[PDB]
Amino acid sequence: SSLEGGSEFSERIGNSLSSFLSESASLEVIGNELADNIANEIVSSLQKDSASFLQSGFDVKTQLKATAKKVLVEALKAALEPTEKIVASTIKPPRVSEDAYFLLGPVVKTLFNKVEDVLHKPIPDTIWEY
Amino acid sequence: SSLEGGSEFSERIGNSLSSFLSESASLEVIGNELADNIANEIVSSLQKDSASFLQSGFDVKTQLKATAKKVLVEALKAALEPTEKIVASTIKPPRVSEDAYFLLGPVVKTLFNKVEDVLHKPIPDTIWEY
Ligand code: NA
Ligand code: NA
Repeated sequence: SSLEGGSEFSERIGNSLSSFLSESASLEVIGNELADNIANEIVSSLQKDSASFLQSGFDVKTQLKATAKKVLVEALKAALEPTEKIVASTIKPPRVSEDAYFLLGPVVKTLFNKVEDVLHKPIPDTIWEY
Repeated sequence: SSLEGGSEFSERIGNSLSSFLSESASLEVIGNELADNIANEIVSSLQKDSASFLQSGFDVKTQLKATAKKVLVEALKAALEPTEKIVASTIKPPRVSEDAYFLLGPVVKTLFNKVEDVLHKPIPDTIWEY
């Protein structure tokens, strides 16, 4: 189970991310071409490792790509609320002065509300209610 | 191209993360069951989406999981340095009060160094500079 062009796959990841600084590249564009890299590499490497998969259905291979990419997306969205729960658990009083949370909480709620909108997974603002 | 038990896949993710606070669970453990979640869900969802792949049989499907998991790990390692370079670029003065970076910088270098150690990818702390 070795990857097809693993050394070259690692470079493509760096470039996708490096293009945020080297070019003005939307966070959302990079997310998409990272999933393309990962999904593509999974199909490349499976063709290499399975004679039987190579034998099959270029239809199957485009579907594997589409599925793997969809999974990555849905995985990241699934991680957002538990993450907020973790963050909110760390900054909620007594861990922070409740007067201090009056200021801090809305800052983080706002920060994560940006992520909620970029990832199109809106989450209740009640997590931060206290 | 729908996922197999999408609502239930979202839950396995949360539990993997929620176990960071409860159980005081190892970071290496949580990251691993995350790649197993994703790798497993890719195989599950392709059984659902493609008729022939459901027909392909066990030899191929376990290889897919192995490959998918491997691709995820290598993707993370290739992304860590370019990611640090992005984070550092974003929070380095003037972007932040340089007195504020004095407090903030060492927190995130340590934060990222936790990840460096788990994945056996050390990166110079020089990236956080002045
Ligand atoms: Na929200
Ligand atoms: Na380091």
